[PDB]
Amino acid sequence: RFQTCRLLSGNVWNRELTIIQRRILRRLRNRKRSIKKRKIYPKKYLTSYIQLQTTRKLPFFYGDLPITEMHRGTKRTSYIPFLLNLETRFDVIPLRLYFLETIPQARQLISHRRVCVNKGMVSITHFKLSHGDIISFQENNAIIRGEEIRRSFYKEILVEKIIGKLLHQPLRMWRRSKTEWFHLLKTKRGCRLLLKSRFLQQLRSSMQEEDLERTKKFGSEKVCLGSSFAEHKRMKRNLLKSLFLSKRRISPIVYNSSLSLYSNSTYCFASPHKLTMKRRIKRIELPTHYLEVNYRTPKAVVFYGPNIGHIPHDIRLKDLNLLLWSR
Amino acid sequence: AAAAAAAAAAAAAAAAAAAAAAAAAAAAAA
Amino acid sequence: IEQDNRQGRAFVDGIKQRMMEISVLLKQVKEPGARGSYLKDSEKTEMYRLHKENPEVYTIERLAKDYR
Amino acid sequence: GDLLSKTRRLVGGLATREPVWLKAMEASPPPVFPRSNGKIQKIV
Amino acid sequence: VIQKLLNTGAHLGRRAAEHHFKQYAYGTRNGMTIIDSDKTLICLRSAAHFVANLAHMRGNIFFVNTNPLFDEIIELTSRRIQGDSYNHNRAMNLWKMGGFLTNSYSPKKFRSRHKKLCFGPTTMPDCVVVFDSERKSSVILEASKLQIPVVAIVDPNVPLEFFEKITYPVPARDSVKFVYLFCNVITKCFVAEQM
Amino acid sequence: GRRILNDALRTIVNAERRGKASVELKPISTVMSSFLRIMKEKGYIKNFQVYDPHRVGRITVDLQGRVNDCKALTYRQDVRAKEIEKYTERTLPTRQWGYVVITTPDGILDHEEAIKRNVGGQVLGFFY
Amino acid sequence: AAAAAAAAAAAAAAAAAAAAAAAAAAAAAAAAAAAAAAAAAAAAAAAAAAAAAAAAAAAAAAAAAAAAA
Amino acid sequence: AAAAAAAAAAAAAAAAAAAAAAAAAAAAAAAAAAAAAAAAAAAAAAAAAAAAAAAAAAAAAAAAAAAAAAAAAAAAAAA
Amino acid sequence: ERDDILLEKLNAIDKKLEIKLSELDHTFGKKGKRLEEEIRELAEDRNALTEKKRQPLYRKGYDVHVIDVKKVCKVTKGGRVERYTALMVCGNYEGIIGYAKAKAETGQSAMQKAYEKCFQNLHYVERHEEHTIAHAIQTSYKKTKLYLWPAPTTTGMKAGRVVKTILLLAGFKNIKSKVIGSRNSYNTVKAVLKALNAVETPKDVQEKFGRTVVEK
Repeated sequence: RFQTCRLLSGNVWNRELTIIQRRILRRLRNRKRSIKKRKIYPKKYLTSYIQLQTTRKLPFFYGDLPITEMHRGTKRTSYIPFLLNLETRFDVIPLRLYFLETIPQARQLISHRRVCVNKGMVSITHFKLSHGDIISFQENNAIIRGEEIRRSFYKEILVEKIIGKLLHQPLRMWRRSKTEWFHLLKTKRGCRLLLKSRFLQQLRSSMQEEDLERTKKFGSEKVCLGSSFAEHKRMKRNLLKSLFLSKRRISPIVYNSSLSLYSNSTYCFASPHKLTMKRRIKRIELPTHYLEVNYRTPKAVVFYGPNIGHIPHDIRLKDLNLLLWSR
Repeated sequence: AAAAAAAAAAAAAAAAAAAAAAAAAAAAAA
Repeated sequence: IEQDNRQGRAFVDGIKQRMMEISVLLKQVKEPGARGSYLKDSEKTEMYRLHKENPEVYTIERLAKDYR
Repeated sequence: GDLLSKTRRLVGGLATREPVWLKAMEASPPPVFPRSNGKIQKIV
Repeated sequence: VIQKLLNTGAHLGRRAAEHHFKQYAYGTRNGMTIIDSDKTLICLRSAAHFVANLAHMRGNIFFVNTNPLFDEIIELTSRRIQGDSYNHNRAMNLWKMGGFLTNSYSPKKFRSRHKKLCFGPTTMPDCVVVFDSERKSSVILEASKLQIPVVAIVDPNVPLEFFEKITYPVPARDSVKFVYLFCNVITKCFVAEQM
Repeated sequence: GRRILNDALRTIVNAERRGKASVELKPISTVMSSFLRIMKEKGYIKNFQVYDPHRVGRITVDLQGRVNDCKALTYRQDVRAKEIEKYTERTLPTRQWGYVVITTPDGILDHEEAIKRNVGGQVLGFFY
Repeated sequence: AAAAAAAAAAAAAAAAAAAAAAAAAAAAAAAAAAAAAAAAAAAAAAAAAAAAAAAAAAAAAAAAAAAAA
Repeated sequence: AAAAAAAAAAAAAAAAAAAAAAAAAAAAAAAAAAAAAAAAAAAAAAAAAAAAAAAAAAAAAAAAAAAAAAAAAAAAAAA
Repeated sequence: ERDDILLEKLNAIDKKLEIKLSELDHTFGKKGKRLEEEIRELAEDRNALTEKKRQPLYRKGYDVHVIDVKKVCKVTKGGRVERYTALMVCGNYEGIIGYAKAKAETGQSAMQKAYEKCFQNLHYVERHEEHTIAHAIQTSYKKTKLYLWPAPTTTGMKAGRVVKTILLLAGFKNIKSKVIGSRNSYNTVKAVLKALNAVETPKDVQEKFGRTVVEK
């Protein structure tokens, strides 16, 4: 519920933020979340404040179970029942990690409907399954949720993202009608393939570039440098020694090319991360520590268990370095 | 001519240095 | 003429934007002890073809070390 | 840590930036001597 | 060796027993104690080297004295030599006293300069070099506080609270000869050194 | 365990942290000579020259300057060979180190040599 | 060669300016030397990747928490 | 030595650059061959680059100079 | 820019040294006609020279670690005097932990008046494998005692509050610790400091022979 986002001073993934909700989130997020989180230094147990915030974020993420109680069930602090319930609780974890809403949409499914595992229905809603478990819908589930997963993987990863990243900054009441139009276009199973083949090539190039940005963040250029340590020195050798050889002892165009390519060497191997970015969209992080689906008809046998650094945390590495004291 | 190119190397390299220096001076704002 | 050889190899380096990206993939591989790819499912149906036809040579060592 | 090695560990673990006497401090260690007991002998 | 002959002529190795250290005494003579003059010379080696190295980065030194028997011997140095400031040499003449070396950026503004000096200069001395008995204690304390190394003459008289937080002790022990030329060694140093 | 043992060890420790370098202990013993040597070849001292093998008693120990708290037990207690893995956890730095010293029928060991030879005996001392 | 001496003062200018301005090589040299010398796989491939992971931390933290800001 | 000083300048420049680079190359090669394991890597490498680890390389180069000079000269004196 | 302003302030203070040395060395004669300038330029020297030791307050003399706070209310009784004392702890998650303690006339003012001194008197702690401590150790302040035992990589921090907010932003993740005796605050601080500085890691224990293996 949005009220919970208001309490958490931020955004707990309410769906379909109506207009005044847009207003109130901008207000709350910026003003409050800044002012508190920006520059306070309170004795107000900021450690324990953080603790409350994280132990309150996580339960909605996994629906509504109390996770302090999960902590308490064992005598440890954390990270073990975490890696465990995420190894599987079998509806809230896997069905959402692939294709659903972890909430009582993906719940009650195992209650009444079926997702037979190894053709075996396991209708307990909290199972733990690992190391060789075939996850399969029923057929009367398939004949609808094939279409549902298609309209998900496209309307909610192509359409919404594409009306995002663009058409955006001045007016959203306009991305509204643009979503209307692109809905009319996605109504079409030929438009599908044409879009597969459309100018999204350009956007993927720009995305490669922005990943290169977030890469150069922390030394990709430094390792490029070390890996091509000679080559720049070789260019400098060209320049300086052809100088002290040809003259002052084609020269002008030797200097032309040497200057150009050498200065360009130094530029490309020392441009330090002009970020200045407007916003940042988010990727969908598919699990390939678990095995994929026959996305045609759901048959998504697992092959392994999860790690801790590749999980959809809506929390930065901090406060989860306070919960999961991990490297 | 080659002395013009040597001072040209000094010119372009100090130019690049100062440009990236101001670039970082601006990136330190955010 | 050594000088124009030099300018050719300096151009070679100048056009080496891609080295940034091989370094991208190799440091990602550094990060978790993993490999930076998807297999794109063309390789997956391709390896199913390969092994289905050749369940004699294409062991799950040959195959799985091919596709890593 | 001692006045000579505290500082080295400090700067090495990058606590504060280097002092301007460090390279010479290490280059001229202090004049240590074998640790001996009491009993200043009466020499005659 | 011959230098040891010269130290031994320098009325130096011998000084009355007011001691906390014994790593040094060659013996005693009931009115004197004989320190190990070779250790004396070795201490000089180390510390003088250290100053001649610190030279190679040219870090301020700021000697300290308060017993004006050496006044002339020292004043031949610290002006046009080492620190090079004769005007600061005048501070040193009449200094060590007030809010010192840690609240160096004090106001001190009030002069009313009637038959007073009131210098108050201010810059971090990256090493210290002193020689007197005890009144200067503030310099030792504050150097040990702010991690400034120090060279100091120590007699048998030195409380542990100095003898252990001063590096580079020159256990020279001025005695019956009182004040004799020593600083001419550090005068050799730092001049015809900085090349 | 005796108290002249505790005495030798504490005189060692107190001379160490006082700062002298060479000491002499009058009432000597075989279990003490063995222990001085054990400390030695484990590193903690420099020479341990015993003088009078019989009838008199005198040791001169010259020391390095390591940590050496080394309390010498008084109230005897057994030590099996398979109980050290938990009993030598009650030294000062429970995990890292210190050598609980054990006495055996096959000569006075430390806990490494003990758990190797799979012999037991009785505790005598600590190391930190 | 005094004109060449002016050119060599220009060369010293380029060199000192490059070093004290855009050098960015004190440890990335070693790190990437290992990265490239890791141009193949063996029972020294896991060793290589872990050495890289556990030597990139020193650079990342050292830089971001050393100085200049 | 007019018009000839920049020649020796370039010779020294090229030789020194190549020499120190090959020096640290051999240092890091010996290291990565033996262990250069985790942080001893950065230790030994920055030691090669700040500490010398290159003076011995240049001495091996001068040894090569003297030995090969002797060889070529005794050959040409066999004539 | 840092060195630019430093030597610039030095230019100011050097013109100060120049003119004030000149005036001093003129002791001899009539009084006022030099003392006016005396007072003027010395006051100027004050205004300028104190700005160096001013600088550490906000921009530099301020790293990018994180800080945490304590505070109580001391008293004098001339009438009913009241003031405020406050403590601060700086740490950078890699382990440089330092602290500071200073007083003022109101809370945020005391928090501040330490907020720029926590960054001096720094001690550097050696966190063994980026997550925990090198061994177990007891360490005592006057009448507060402390016990440090590591834990294997997955338990987490088992400590109190004043000690948690130090072992946290020192860079530890799997320490268990027991402080016993006085349950005071400023002794647990400086108890943690007298403790963590007591750990001798194998690098240290190679104070004599023996490469101490790790058990692999």
